[PDB]
Amino acid sequence: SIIAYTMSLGAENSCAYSNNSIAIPTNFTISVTTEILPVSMTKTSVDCT
Amino acid sequence: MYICGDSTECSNLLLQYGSFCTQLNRALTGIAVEQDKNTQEVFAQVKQIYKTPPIKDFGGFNFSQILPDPSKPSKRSPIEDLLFNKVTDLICAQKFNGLTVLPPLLTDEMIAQYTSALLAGTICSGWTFGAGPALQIPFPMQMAYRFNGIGVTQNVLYENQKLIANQFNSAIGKIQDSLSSTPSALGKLQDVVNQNAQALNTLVKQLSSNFGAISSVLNDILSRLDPPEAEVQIDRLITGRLQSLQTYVTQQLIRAAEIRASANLAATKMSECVLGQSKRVDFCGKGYHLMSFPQSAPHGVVFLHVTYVPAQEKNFTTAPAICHD
Amino acid sequence: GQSKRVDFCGKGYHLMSFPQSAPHGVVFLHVTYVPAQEKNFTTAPAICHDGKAHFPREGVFVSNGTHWFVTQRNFYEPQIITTDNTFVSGNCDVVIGIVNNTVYDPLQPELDS
Amino acid sequence: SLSSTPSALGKLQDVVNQNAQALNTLVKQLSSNFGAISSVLNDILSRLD
Ligand SMILES: *[C@@H]1O[C@H](CO)[C@@H](O)[C@H](O)[C@H]1NC(C)=O
Ligand SMILES: *[C@@H]1O[C@H](CO)[C@@H](O)[C@H](O)[C@H]1NC(C)=O
Ligand SMILES: *[C@@H]1O[C@H](CO)[C@@H](O)[C@H](O)[C@H]1NC(C)=O
Ligand SMILES: *[C@@H]1O[C@H](CO)[C@@H](O)[C@H](O)[C@H]1NC(C)=O
Ligand SMILES: *[C@@H]1O[C@H](CO)[C@@H](O)[C@H](O)[C@H]1NC(C)=O
Ligand SMILES: *[C@@H]1O[C@H](CO)[C@@H](O)[C@H](O)[C@H]1NC(C)=O
Repeated sequence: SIIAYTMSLGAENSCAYSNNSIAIPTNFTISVTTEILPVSMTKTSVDCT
Repeated sequence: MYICGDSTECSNLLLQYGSFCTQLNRALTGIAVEQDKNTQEVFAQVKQIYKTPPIKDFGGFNFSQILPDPSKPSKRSPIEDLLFNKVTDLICAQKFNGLTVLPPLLTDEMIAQYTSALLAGTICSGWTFGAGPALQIPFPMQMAYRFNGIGVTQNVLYENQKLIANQFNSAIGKIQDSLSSTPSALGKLQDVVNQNAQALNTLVKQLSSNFGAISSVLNDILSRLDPPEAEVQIDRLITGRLQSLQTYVTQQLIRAAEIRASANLAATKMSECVLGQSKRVDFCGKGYHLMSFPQSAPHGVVFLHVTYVPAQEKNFTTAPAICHD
Repeated sequence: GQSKRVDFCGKGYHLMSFPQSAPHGVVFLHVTYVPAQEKNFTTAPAICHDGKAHFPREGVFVSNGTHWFVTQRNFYEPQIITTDNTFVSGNCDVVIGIVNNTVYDPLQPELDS
Repeated sequence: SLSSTPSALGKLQDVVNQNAQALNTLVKQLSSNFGAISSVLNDILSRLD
């Protein structure tokens, strides 16, 4: 059925702000993402007459 | 409804034209869609929502005017509350002539939540949350990194931590007062609103024009004339009204393009100055950029840019190199 | 080139990219890095040694529980705190949260040998 | 990912679709009277002086 709902804005998350506590990475992941952009559009011409 | 105010005869005459109304509807629908997209691109950059920490002492740094006020009906920071109060029956008259306004997809509360999440993210983990997971960093160390980023050793920060926190806290208080007293501070957002209102008022106003017709009112044309004479008079009014709507839409499209450019810029600034640190000159404030904090506003975004400016200076002798042995 | 603009060339830290063509357009493949496993360590802004204050030159002071080391900011590769990893400026009285530790002097064993 | 996601290239597809509509509209707009007796010039000229 069609359901109505309030949208979620994002995942709930958290961090511990804390003085003298720091996180440091121990490993990494390489990822590749794709970005798409248009450059041109069909060139057309209309004869008025 | 704008053109043919519940007149069957007008509608049938309107149908002698091509798909005019369809094109106008497509243009306005397209604009409305873009307006929600712009909002999402500017604010919903981070989909992880962090809570504002309960510890209101970031190594001497305040931020209470920036962070949301938990005691209010709308969880706006003191600064945001001011911005909303400063930027500001005709709506019925417009409604009755077929001119309406659609709600935004995101509400002000939703925007405030995105803004708060970004602020919580930045205060807790600096820029790390914007490029991977959020890594907590003691606030003064986030500042140390930001100092190294502008060519000043971190030694300066630690030695002067109290001074820096005090100058910072004073600067924030000054902004809220500046916005409160300056009547033109939010003129850019007010101008957008004013232009849209004027464009709609113009459409309502032109309904009264005759355009060569005996009268502006279809009901009077129909109550006094026979069919073929009325058709001539009605067609004169239709032509005029079609032109009025077409003019409106063309301008509305041009204004929408301008706004997309503004929104794209705003999105860029957030990505580069809020979720990072920028080396671009005058991109995010005059002076050296350290960090930024977004605030929401009606129809837009307000950024607080924290920068450094060199102060007292002295005249010294210099030389390219030292000759030793 | 390699851009430092955040999210300009994609999410994470930008390394490089490769274009691909497309009908009426361009598609970019952006190679970026994202930090993965991470650990929480205790920290301090400086180390107090001989009464002088030592700051890391290119890193963060990290406490592993009973020992202090220096790591590069983006990766956990602990170094011994030595005089070649720090610089000294100011005394132990000014920096807030400075902790007492040993800074190793690499010359000492040669003086004794 | 590109192979499996049909919406992946929507940004380019949309350019194409919008320009197609712009031309389809011009062609369809030919079949209008605009107050004339017919949409076709040849019929107007064939029957009227
Ligand atoms: C350490 O990190 C874990 C996540 O890996 C988190 O659940 C925990 O609360 C953190 N502890 C502190 C003191 O920040
Ligand atoms: C911020 O300043 C106000 C006074 O303007 C004070 O009442 C409040 O406690 C301060 N908050 C912090 C975190 O320093
Ligand atoms: C120092 O700089 C100022 C300009 O800022 C100049 O007027 C002054 O003469 C200079 N003094 C010396 C000793 O060079
Ligand atoms: C970290 O602490 C443990 C003791 O808990 C010690 O055995 C180990 O050697 C220390 N790490 C390094 C790199 O020295
Ligand atoms: C860190 O937080 C604790 C909270 O108990 C406080 O006692 C301490 O003075 C704070 N500052 C430093 C530098 O440890
Ligand atoms: C560092 O050593 C001095 C020795 O006089 C002592 O007074 C001070 O409390 C020590 N500091 C810490 C953090 O242990």
